[PDB]
Amino acid sequence: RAGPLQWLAEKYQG
Ligand SMILES: *CCCCC*
Repeated sequence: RAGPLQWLAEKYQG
């Protein structure tokens, strides 16, 4: 992926 960002952003919101 384009770094461990998308899943962190998901983790933050939800
Ligand atoms: C996909 C990361 C942002 C979701 C709110």
